[PDB]
Amino acid sequence: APQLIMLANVALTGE
Amino acid sequence: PVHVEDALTYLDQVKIRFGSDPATYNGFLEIMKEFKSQSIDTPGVIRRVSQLFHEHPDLIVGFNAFLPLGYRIDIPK
Repeated sequence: APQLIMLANVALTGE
Repeated sequence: PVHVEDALTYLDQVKIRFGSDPATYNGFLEIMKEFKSQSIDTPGVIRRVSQLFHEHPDLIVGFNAFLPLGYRIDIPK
């Protein structure tokens, strides 16, 4: 799930 | 288009809607963060969300638009 990895990434570092 | 923009707004939408409930926000991050660790399975991610946003369709729906046909989301009555 590439969308799950990108989701957590933005949550852990989305800026 | 499930991109950095879609994920960004989602987080901001979950923060405002739950401005009086930080517990819910911290819970969502735990699911995603826990997934990155490669410990929690897929079913576990959709399960938490399905329970976290039990009274929020626009939330469970917004996330549903990211999950593929394989791992869909259920709405336990």
